[PDB]
Amino acid sequence: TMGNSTVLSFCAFAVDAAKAYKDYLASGGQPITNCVKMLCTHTGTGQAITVTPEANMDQESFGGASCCLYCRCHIDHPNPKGFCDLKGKYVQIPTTCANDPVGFTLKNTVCTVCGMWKGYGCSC
Ligand SMILES: [Cl-]
Ligand SMILES: [Cl-]
Ligand SMILES: [Cl-]
Ligand SMILES: [Zn+2]
Ligand SMILES: [Zn+2]
Repeated sequence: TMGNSTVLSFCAFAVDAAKAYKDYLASGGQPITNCVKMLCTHTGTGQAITVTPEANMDQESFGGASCCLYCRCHIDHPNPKGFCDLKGKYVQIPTTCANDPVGFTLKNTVCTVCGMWKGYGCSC
């Protein structure tokens, strides 16, 4: 199976890093590991991205930058500001997806209404 530095290098130098990691995952590749898991009560709000850990009973909380493909690849973030929504914050990941937090944040979107991940916690 492939190791973290090899996966990250391959994606970092690709012209589309996100597509590289998604295509790697779809081929059965081993997810990036060593994301920073938090110890927390699991009685939090369940919001997706928060100032302190907010996992509910169905989620795990992680340090945000460790779960961000662009931070882990040390590359610019996609947007004219290059701003990262995860760095410095805590991200809640459904526990069924906690084996691949980088893939989860890459693939998913936060509901602008309820603040939870669309398709998972969001009940809108
Ligand atoms: Cl490696
Ligand atoms: Cl450990
Ligand atoms: Cl969720
Ligand atoms: Zn980032
Ligand atoms: Zn919602």
